[PDB]
Amino acid sequence: MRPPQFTRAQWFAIQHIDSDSSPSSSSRYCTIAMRAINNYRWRCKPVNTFVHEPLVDVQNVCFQEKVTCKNGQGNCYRSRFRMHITDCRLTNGSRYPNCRYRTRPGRRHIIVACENRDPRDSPRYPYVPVHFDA
Repeated sequence: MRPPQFTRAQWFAIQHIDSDSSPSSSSRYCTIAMRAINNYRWRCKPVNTFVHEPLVDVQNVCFQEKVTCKNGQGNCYRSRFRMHITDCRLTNGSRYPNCRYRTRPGRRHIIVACENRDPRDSPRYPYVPVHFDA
């Protein structure tokens, strides 16, 4: 479950947006970056993708190509361009609290679900990404 102290949009950003990643080129990137997420979990998160673009560019996907969501609900959007991503996958022998990851850099179009901000979210961004399509 999402920690209730974070909104949907906040938890999306915490788990999936890293705009100030410079060690993303490191093979240790995922093991380092996953710690803040796993601190809110009781088992190591198996798989997680980060998008390495400025926040405004990730948010602007919500104004791009609208597509049906995998769940058939809500409003989903595909990025116009491929974005820098990292796929993080837990290594087979990992067991909480020792969560080690393989880092797989890549570039892909992202698909996000967007919705109106929560009252607890900044009013500077009225319509925001809350989930990846899958």
